[PDB]
Amino acid sequence: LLHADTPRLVTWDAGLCTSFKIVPIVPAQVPQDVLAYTFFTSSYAIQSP
Amino acid sequence: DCRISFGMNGAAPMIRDETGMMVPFEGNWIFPLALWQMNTRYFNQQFDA
Repeated sequence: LLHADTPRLVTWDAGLCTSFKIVPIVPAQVPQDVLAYTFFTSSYAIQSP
Repeated sequence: DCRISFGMNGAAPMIRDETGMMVPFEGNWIFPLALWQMNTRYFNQQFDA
């Protein structure tokens, strides 16, 4: 009663706001036979969201 | 946009005109250098032969 725990109101996010994300489960057949190795952008190592 | 599609099972490989029709690797083409700088690391292997 004499002194109250003041709460933390003003809080900040410098990172991006979201709440979901996209996780892979099973990887792709990055080497295979019917398709050449150079179709895939992972062969040239370009990242992608 | 320029979308390389490989010719499956001996077919001709394929890039797409901006008009919509897919076009094979011949003739007289008009790039911008920004379009080359998009994917030059892919385009060297796709075009240089």
